[PDB]
Amino acid sequence: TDQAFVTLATNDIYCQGALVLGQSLRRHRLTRKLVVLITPQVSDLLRRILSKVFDEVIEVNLSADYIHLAFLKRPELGLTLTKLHCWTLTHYSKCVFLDADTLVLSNVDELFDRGEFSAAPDPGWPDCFNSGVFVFQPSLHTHKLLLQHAMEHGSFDGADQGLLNSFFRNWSTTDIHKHLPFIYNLSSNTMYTYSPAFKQFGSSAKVVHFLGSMKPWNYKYSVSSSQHQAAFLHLWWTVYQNNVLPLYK
Amino acid sequence: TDQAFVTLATNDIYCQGALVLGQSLRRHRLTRKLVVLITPQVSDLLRRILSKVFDEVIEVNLIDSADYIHLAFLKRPELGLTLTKLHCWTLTHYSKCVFLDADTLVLSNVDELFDRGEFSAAPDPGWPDCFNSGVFVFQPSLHTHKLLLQHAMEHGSFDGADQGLLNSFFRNWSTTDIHKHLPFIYNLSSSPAFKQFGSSAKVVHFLGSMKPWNYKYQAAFLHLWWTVYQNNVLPLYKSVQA
Amino acid sequence: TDQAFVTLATNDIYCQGALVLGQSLRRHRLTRKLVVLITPQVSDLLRRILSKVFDEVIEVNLSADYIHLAFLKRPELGLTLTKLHCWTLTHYSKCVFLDADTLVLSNVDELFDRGEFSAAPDPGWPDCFNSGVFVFQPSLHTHKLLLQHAMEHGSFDGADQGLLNSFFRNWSTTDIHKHLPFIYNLSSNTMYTYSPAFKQFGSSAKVVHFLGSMKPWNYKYSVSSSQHQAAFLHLWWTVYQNNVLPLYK
Amino acid sequence: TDQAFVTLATNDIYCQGALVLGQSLRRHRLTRKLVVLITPQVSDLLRRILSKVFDEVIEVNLIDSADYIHLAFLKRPELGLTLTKLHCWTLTHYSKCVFLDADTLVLSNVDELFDRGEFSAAPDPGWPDCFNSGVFVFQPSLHTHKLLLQHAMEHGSFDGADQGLLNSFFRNWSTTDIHKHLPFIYNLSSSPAFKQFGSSAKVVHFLGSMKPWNYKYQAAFLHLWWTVYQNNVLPLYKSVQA
Ligand SMILES: [Mg+2]
Ligand SMILES: [Mg+2]
Ligand SMILES: [Mg+2]
Ligand SMILES: [Mg+2]
Repeated sequence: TDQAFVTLATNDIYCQGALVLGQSLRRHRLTRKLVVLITPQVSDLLRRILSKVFDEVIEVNLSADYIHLAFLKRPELGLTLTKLHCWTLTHYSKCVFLDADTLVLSNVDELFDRGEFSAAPDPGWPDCFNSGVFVFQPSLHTHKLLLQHAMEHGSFDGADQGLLNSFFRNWSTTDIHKHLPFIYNLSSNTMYTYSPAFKQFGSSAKVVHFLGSMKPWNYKYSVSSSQHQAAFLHLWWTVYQNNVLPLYK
Repeated sequence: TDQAFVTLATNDIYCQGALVLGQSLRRHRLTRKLVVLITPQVSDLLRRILSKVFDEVIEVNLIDSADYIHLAFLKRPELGLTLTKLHCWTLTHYSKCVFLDADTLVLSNVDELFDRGEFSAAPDPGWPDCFNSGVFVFQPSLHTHKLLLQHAMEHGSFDGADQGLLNSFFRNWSTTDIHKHLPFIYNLSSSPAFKQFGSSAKVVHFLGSMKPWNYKYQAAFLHLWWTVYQNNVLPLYKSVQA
Repeated sequence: TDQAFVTLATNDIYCQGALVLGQSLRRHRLTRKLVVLITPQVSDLLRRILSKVFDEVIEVNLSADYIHLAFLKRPELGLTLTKLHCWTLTHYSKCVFLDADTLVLSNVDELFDRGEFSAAPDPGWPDCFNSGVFVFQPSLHTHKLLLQHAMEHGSFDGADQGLLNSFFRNWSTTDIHKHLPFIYNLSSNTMYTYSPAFKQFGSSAKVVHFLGSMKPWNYKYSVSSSQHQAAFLHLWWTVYQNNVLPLYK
Repeated sequence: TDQAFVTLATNDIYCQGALVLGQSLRRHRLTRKLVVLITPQVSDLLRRILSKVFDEVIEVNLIDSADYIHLAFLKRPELGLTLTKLHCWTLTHYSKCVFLDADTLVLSNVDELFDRGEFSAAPDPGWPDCFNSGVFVFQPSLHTHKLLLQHAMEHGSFDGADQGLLNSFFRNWSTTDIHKHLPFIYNLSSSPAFKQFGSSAKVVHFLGSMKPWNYKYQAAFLHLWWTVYQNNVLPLYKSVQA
């Protein structure tokens, strides 16, 4: 197929997220390619392990002048621009990007029925999308425009979510079909309290997104944590213990 | 015109909210009628005060209503105030209305909301595939009202309030028509996003059980609320009380 | 019948509570007598109105030496001792006391199947009962013992709940049949937040108890109030507007 | 004897709670075995540390269990940790156990809890016709365990956690046998009542998502927790890490 799931691991620790994400996709009847972007900081060891899960392991480094300039002008956007490398994967016609701190709970192949740029609303400011999960179409032209926009204006939150919301500015007003249902990117903040909405709709979750400074891998050898958050932490570790830990050996 | 802003005051205390809301509407190029729905326990004094702001002060008595309304209240007593709010759909001398809860504040003219069709509302920041029911555009109709009450009798509300019930009834809001998604600035329930877009706020919604009238005179929006209360609401109390 | 519901109104304002309580009982198929205790501070006007609702309107004043001594020794317990006058109503064999800030949502005649001393648990410290609703048996001997206990030791909360829990000290350990289900005395604090328990069980409420400094009658010509609390406030005012307000005229 | 205290550590962080709990039990005339249930993600290092406190360190792997357990987890994935806690009923080499959550602290010997029969628990301060599931007396049995899991598959939990499920299963707790109501001092979830009876507290339960190990070293009970942590838990980390 000419379609893929894409994620990003910027260091050996974050590879744990990518590996769990990757295996969660394989558990639920994988029909697409799996791609992981990495930085030069990812060790040869983790590369061999990643290769047991991902069809492609692609190191992002420095490349054309238009890329160099953005990177050198705005060092703070180094990881953002690394993520945007996903738009250069032009051997795929359509991709779903998933951040390495997400977990797939069910087959989500229906996401490929969506067109660029499709994303779920972000809690807190719901007229912005969360950039942890989105459907895009690789294009060198789009990549150039994104980087020119990054170079020219930067990001209003210093991260990829601000840059992407700024570029795909009409997301909240144009076409409802590019609004992914919230269950395709369910923030782990939403389940800190057992709210009526979460009780009513939470069970239909297809992808969970672990936010906060405390990632799932930080719980294994001081920020508050919920029982219902803990539940999803346990699902993450179930995939890790059963589908990832064996790979390391 | 045949269009109106509509709010609800459920007792004399919450009238403080309705009055501030109403005055904030009158402040910014008033072109529509203003309506406040009230419960029977809203006192005569505050009816007189409300009358200085609102074009219609309409008492909703669920016991003295049509049988289907009376019955809905007896079967779902806990939804009495939700049913009182839903009474807005009985106002069929208006063709289209904008409902604003008494804990909202209008920062500028929002007459363009009447361009929207039923059912239009803004996303809720907690679970954004639900809309927040503090602000919406609707079209009065006895038929819709009856369908709403039938839904309430059969299913109640998953949050025990009007927002659960309205989301359950209008359950295709998050998937159907982007033009029925109000921008968040029309129901701004108050991050990097806030500093970026917060300034363009047109209607703020004070969420939580701690309402502006519970304090004794973020903090920016609260100051705007009290400014209107002191200047445009408190005098009404005094002049009617003389 | 030789059984009655009993409440207490210590001033004209609290009579509003007693009148709503009284009418709520009459709405739901009244089979027992209704009694209201009052103080000398209740006006002739409110007495005539109370008489339209209650079978007995009984003024509590100063009486035997054992009563006088308690009252004069501990002026802070004046209202507590006024409430305890309910135990002198020996022309009834069994009574249900209901505080004037409660509201009956359904016929509760089954409470008379209970024996003294039956009460519902108090939230916060559930090994104490809430004294807003209880089943007791009038007795001059019991009244003497209560007042002697009041005179000797007072109340650990300065109110009737501390005195009564102290006297009926074994409530939490002796016999489950004297534990009234929580729905016979549902605190309005419990519904400040939409807790899972309240969602699950709240609908079966038979008697609601309005606590906090802000009584229902304080809302009509600055403390936080909940939507679900508001719901019960509205039920109180429904009884008031329909069944009490006409009486005043 | 054939009796045990039982707790549950679901990850290395929450192990801090289990260790403090365990040490507080060892402090006050220890007469029973101590057991900690753990999830597979509890690290080897912390298993070694737990082994210095608990007589049994038992890993619960829902995927590698009997089919009815595996299936319950797949049908109710959100109840994974609840099912892990409910695994305490599989410990049939004990005839009776006392379960204590890892966010409790024992202030003195509570061996008299083993006089209680299944199912014994203290009232919950929020809705007191429900018991709080942080402390209870039970009797291990594969039969009860299967009934519990069948209940979980069919009904889930109304609060998404073990307390909803246990109250639904043992739903006659509030009406049946006063001797199965533990006094509140055996699960003191921390008023005039508190000052009066609070001093006799035997087991305190730190409710809320903010646990003792989330702070950086009322306030009285928290001091008691940290005292045990500093003196009796922290050294275990160091000695095993050498
Ligand atoms: Mg992320
Ligand atoms: Mg509101
Ligand atoms: Mg009271
Ligand atoms: Mg707990």
